[PDB]
Amino acid sequence: EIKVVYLRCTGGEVGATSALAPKIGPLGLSPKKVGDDIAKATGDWKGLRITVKLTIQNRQAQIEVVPSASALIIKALKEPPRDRKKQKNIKHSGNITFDEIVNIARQMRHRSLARELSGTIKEILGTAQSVGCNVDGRHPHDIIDDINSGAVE
RNA sequence: CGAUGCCGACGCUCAUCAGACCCCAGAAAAGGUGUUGGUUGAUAUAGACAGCAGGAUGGUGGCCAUGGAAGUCGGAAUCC
Repeated sequence: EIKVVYLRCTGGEVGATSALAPKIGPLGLSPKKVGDDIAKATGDWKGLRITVKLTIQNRQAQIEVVPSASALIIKALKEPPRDRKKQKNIKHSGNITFDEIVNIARQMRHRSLARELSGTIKEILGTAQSVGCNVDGRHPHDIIDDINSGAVE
């Protein structure tokens, strides 16, 4: 029996207080083993929370990582990760490559719930300032850059 | 209690605590869709104000965060 469930995991870091026993417990498979398998299957994220889908059968489950738009933005932003102490004001400072935004727009077009590419670049660059970074200037600069100088295929 | 017993003029006020003339014998801040005026800004045939009903969604379960907070506890943010 196919059962699709959503789990917002903390990434490669193993969380102490889990939220796996009420959802997976009555199905049968061990939630500690589920958390260990998700922490092994993430691997390269190591910092962020990802809404991973799990397709559970009668025998065992399968893990499918679904990256969000903000998840891809903070994945593209490469900072050194810190410890469990988590020092305050860890808000992101840097510069996002525009080709990375093009790649995220192509992946969101492959997921295919949007307008065509001109809309996807605008909405992902609008989520970029909600993440809190800028491509050599903020969103009103890229609004001016979109006018008569677009780079849409 | 002498004198409006003016064919007086115009408005305001209803008080289930009305009000009625310097000192002086009583009243405040805060309120009222009670009613009478004034100041300013709106929208209305590109169809307003009430009135009876339908949607109120995607990027996203946004990033710091907390045992947990997925728009509906805080603070930065607050765009397509």
